Amino acid sequence: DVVVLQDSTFEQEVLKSDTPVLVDFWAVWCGPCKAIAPVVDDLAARYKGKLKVAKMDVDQHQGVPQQYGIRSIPTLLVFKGGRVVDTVIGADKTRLEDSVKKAIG
Repeated sequence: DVVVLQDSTFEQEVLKSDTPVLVDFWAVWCGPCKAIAPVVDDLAARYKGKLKVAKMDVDQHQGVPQQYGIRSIPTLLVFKGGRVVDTVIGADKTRLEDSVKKAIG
């Protein structure tokens, strides 16, 4: 259910998506990322028709995280029509749910 992104595939997968997209910026060393990851998976399953869920290992792919000003992780971006709907900084479960809802609404 969760798409693995690369710098080369980000435009196509995320920016040109027809549905809203949740992008989880994460790394293998990031403990709070593991706290938010099951919520991300759960949203992927819960909104399977209506939401694309994707993740980006900021150590594997540094170009795009840098263009979006991703300073710390976890950071999660909700996209729609190529634009950023919200930026969720940290494992903020509530804010993540709410921002997804706004996008889909």
